[PDB]
Amino acid sequence: KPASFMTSICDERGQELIYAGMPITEVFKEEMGIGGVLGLLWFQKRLPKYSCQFIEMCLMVTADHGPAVSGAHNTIICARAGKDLVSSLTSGLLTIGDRFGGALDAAAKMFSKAFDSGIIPMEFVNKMKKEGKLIMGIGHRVKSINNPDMRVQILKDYVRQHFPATPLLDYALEVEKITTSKKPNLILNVDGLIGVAFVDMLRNCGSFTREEADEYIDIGALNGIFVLGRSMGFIGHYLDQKRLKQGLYRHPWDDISYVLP
Amino acid sequence: SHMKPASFMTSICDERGQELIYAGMPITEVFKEEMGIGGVLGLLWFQKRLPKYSCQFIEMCLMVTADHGPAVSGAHNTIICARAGKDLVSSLTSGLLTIGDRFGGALDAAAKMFSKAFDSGIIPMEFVNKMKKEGKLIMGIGHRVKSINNPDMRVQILKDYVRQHFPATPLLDYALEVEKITTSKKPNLILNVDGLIGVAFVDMLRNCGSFTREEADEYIDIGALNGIFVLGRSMGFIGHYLDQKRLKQGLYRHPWDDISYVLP
Amino acid sequence: HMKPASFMTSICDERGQELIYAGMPITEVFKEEMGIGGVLGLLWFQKRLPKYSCQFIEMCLMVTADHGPAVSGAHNTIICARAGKDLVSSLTSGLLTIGDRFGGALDAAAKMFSKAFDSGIIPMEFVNKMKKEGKLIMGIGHRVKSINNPDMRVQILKDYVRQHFPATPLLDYALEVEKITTSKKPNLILNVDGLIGVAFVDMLRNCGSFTREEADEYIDIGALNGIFVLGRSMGFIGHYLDQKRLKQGLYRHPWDDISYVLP
Amino acid sequence: PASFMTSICDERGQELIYAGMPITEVFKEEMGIGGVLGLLWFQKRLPKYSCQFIEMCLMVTADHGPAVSGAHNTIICARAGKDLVSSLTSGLLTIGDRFGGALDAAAKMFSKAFDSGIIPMEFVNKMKKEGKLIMGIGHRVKSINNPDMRVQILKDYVRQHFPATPLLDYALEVEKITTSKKPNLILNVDGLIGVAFVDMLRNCGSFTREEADEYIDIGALNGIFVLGRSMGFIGHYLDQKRLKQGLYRHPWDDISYVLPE
Ligand SMILES: CC(C)(COP(=O)(O)OP(=O)(O)OC[C@H]1O[C@@H](n2cnc3c(N)ncnc32)[C@H](O)[C@@H]1OP(=O)(O)O)[C@@H](O)C(=O)NCCC(=O)NCCSC(=O)C[C@@](O)(CC(=O)O)C(=O)O
Ligand SMILES: CC(C)(COP(=O)(O)OP(=O)(O)OC[C@H]1O[C@@H](n2cnc3c(N)ncnc32)[C@H](O)[C@@H]1OP(=O)(O)O)[C@@H](O)C(=O)NCCC(=O)NCCSC(=O)C[C@@](O)(CC(=O)O)C(=O)O
Ligand SMILES: CC(C)(COP(=O)(O)OP(=O)(O)OC[C@H]1O[C@@H](n2cnc3c(N)ncnc32)[C@H](O)[C@@H]1OP(=O)(O)O)[C@@H](O)C(=O)NCCC(=O)NCCSC(=O)C[C@@](O)(CC(=O)O)C(=O)O
Repeated sequence: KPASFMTSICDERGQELIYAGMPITEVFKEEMGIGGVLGLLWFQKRLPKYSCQFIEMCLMVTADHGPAVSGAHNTIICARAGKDLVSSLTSGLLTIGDRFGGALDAAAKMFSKAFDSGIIPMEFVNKMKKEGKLIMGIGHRVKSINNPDMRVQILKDYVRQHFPATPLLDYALEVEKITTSKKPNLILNVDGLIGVAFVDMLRNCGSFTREEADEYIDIGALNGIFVLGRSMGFIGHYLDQKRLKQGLYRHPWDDISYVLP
Repeated sequence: SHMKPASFMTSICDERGQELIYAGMPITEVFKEEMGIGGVLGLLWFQKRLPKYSCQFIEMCLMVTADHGPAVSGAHNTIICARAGKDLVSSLTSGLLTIGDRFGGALDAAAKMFSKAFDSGIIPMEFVNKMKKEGKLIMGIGHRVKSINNPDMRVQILKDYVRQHFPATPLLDYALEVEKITTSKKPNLILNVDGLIGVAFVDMLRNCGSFTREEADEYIDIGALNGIFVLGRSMGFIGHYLDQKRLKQGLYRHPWDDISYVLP
Repeated sequence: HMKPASFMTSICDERGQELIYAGMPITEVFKEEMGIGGVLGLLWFQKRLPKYSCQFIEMCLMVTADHGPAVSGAHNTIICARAGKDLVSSLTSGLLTIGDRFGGALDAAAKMFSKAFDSGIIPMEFVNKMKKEGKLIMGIGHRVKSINNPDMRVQILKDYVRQHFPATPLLDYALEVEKITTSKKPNLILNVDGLIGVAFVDMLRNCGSFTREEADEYIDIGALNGIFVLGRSMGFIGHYLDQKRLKQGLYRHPWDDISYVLP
Repeated sequence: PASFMTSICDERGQELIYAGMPITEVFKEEMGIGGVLGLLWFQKRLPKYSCQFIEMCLMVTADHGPAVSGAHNTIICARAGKDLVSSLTSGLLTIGDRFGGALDAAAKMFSKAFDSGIIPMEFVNKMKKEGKLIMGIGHRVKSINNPDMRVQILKDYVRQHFPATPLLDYALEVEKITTSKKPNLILNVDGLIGVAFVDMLRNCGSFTREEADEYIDIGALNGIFVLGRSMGFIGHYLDQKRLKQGLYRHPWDDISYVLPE
């Protein structure tokens, strides 16, 4: 009778629930917060307090960015179609991972690879252009070296105050000085910031070996950060459409080009 | 060492043996007997070998519900998800999850509501007035763009087939009388495709001979009818996904000028 | 001409210099140390809530974060991850199990207990009447926790509410119901759905940011189920990552656990 | 400029149109479900035998029992009291890689070998040398003298009705080599459907090679499996409701908990 399931993160078979070896009462006695629970359940580690707080700040900063982005819009459409909360949320979450919400992960990987390989920022920039590859985590539809992004400033201020070192973030900022020298909209965007700061946390907070940090980036920890954070906003938009008593939506024919054979 | 009772029960398909079985029909007999997709649905959903005209009706329903353009909630969401770079299954399901009481999934409720009124003995006008006195939408009635001035050819095709092939259509007849009343008052309160398929399946299940009344009522109650639209329209949503990938449409973001922001 | 807008929105404005959550700029959200609980108060309830309320919301997300791999949603997420799928697919395969039976009884519990309380029915008459009809008490019952196997999640929440909330009439009523139901069936405890449900009603009704009608509306539109959905999303993502790190392979349910009864 | 563009269906007129054919003409021409799929997925009026082939694939893939990942997940949702769409979707979301992905995988692998100009014996050897299993080959029980009847049925139709089947021919030569090594290593139903579908696209007359390859690459065969198996998943949903099955919780005896200390 060899067990068909295997699990590492939570044991609810005893009288008191356990998260990664910490009884739930100790989680609260130690004031771990949501960020510390995430460290237990996603990484099976008791993270330092500043790392737990940084995780919570990432969830707060990614909670929403308005009703116009793909996933919020799809949730809103479901809500207006009279659907339940979970269906509507899911409809929006399913838009995430590539062009919407995927740049956190892509930036963490692309910057880590350049940094680890020893290529300097100017040569990384020149390489990616000669190769016609966009630098993930760089560029924004509206923000600029003159209209800075406040979410970037907030997270940047915090990690510099608490992290032992932020080498990948510093490298990414050297890239930004070069890219914005040319095009002022090629800033380090909020997705690139979270991505590189999260690598710096995993690599420098002391709870991970390099191999462990590399594995958690590879299996999608950062995808999870964006998904969990933005779920709060999408549920908010679901509730908002119901509070505003919004009826069924159908897209107007004027905004659609039909090109049949 | 002791025998553990099985935790799951299943009735529709057996893959354990020398050949696949659908509701007791071996797959070789399914094809020998020319059961087609409609007959396989009869086996897997209704546990019966249905008459040929019923199998053909099921296929007609899947064909007429296959798509209704990119503007409807589910197609719009599938398109947005494809344009966000997502895979076929994620994009399809993002659209399917819009299907419900307002878009696409009123077949269950329409069958139940019309059956109740019909079986209760109230006449069509009394049904319309009662729903109005309560605060209740007539499910299977109404459309955002189709109307008495813009008729739905899907409904016509289905009606035509049912009248030629079904042995009895009392609920469809009742529903058309209702539609006569609702469209006099408001021109887009037509019998929509959900309502037509809903009442036509009630007529089929009650009168085709393969079901007892108890069985027919149970299939309405557990939600079989909505599956017809879900399975049908899945072909269109997959089409939209493929279309958007071929067209290489980029990431969508809704325009701010179409949104009224009213924060506290 | 002025074409009217087709969408309305009230919770977040990203158009300006600085992101705004429900009228609070993101800089002030962090200066005021609102935390995740305060952001939820802003985005879901459109209010700046007191700190003890924000901390209670965070506690609810922490205590609902996971309850093992055996429950319906974690099971489905694990199986989807073992099928090689991506994080979002695997998470949502499990979230879609949340409803009346597993995880999503908070809406119904809050509505049913609020209705009983507001009507003046005493706990025993509430129990007998649901018993005399065929209606489950939402927020009562558990497959494995019981009077002999208590839920520490419930204990932690009750302790916090008792220390910080200004009033707890619905919780007190629900605990009276639990005494009655567990007298005859040891598994009919007040579960985490019912506890969070009734505690949230007590919070919304008495925190001072809502009229009774406004609080009742949030129950009616289904806000409280979101608390479990968002909370448990953290555990389901954890299960996905766990299965990927464990290199667990494709799952297929054993035939010996399935009774086939075809026509 | 219009924000949406679409090619497959026009519902703006009085009469609905599928890819240039009015719906009344779809029925007058007895296009069937296969012909509708040709219009909506490919914007082509496919030959009759191609349309019938498509319907046979949907029938053959409709279900394969309650134990596979997606059917199981749908069953769990149904036992949790959820609605049809939620329960169906929970199961569909398991599809694409280790479950339900072999039609696509086999189409691609065989097409790549064939287009390499490499002969079957060299393909088998290249794959052994690269450590790769051959997609669409192998079955747990059936054998060169105990055949899979789904393969027999579809193979017979294809060989009787397709004018040319070069990729199937190629795959049958691979199978003769692999069944010499192990009588178990048959072309399975996913391999058959995969290569036959490629043959249909490449040889039915309606597509250029570029178009055929594009439809494979963007997931047309994933679509065939999803649409086909959706019929069975809906069946399982209804079955669980009919059988009045209550909430499931997996037994602790079948679970190995390995938390940190
Ligand atoms: C973001 C954008 C599409 C913008 O493009 P743009 O449209 O302005 O410019 P393009 O027309 O593509 O090109 C202009 C010229 O600059 C060159 N150029 C552009 N980007 C370049 C680059 N990265 N590396 C090198 N060169 C570049 C290009 O090659 C051309 O050069 P050339 O013609 O040769 O002169 C683009 O940067 C991009 O893909 N970034 C990488 C992916 C990424 O990080 N995504 C996340 C962005 S944060 C986000 O998504 C969150 C959100 O925004 C969500 C919301 O609210 O919606 C929020 O706030 O939450
Ligand atoms: C479908 C729609 C939202 C349309 O409404 P409309 O928006 O135009 O009207 P509203 O502005 O909402 O209401 C104006 C006044 O009429 C009243 N009124 C409306 N419907 C009424 C009714 N049924 N019974 C009584 N009264 C009614 C209402 O109470 C209000 O009265 P009041 O406030 O008191 O002054 C609405 O009928 C509805 O929910 N139907 C029931 C659900 C149903 O059967 N859905 C399936 C149809 S689609 C489908 O399945 C697929 C599709 O065909 C879709 C596509 O192609 O688009 C495809 O193939 O994709
Ligand atoms: C939860 C369960 C299905 C368990 O039932 P059981 O299966 O053990 O009992 P059954 O065999 O169904 O019934 C035996 C006899 O008791 C009667 N009886 C049962 N419940 C009764 C009741 N509420 N009111 C009156 N009577 C009742 C029934 O009428 C029958 O009477 P009779 O046949 O006439 O002799 C059931 O209570 C139930 O639906 N509750 C309401 C929904 C609810 O609140 N769900 C949330 C709880 S989980 C959650 O949200 C998260 C979770 O904690 C999950 C985890 O950890 O697992 C986590 O964190 O993951």
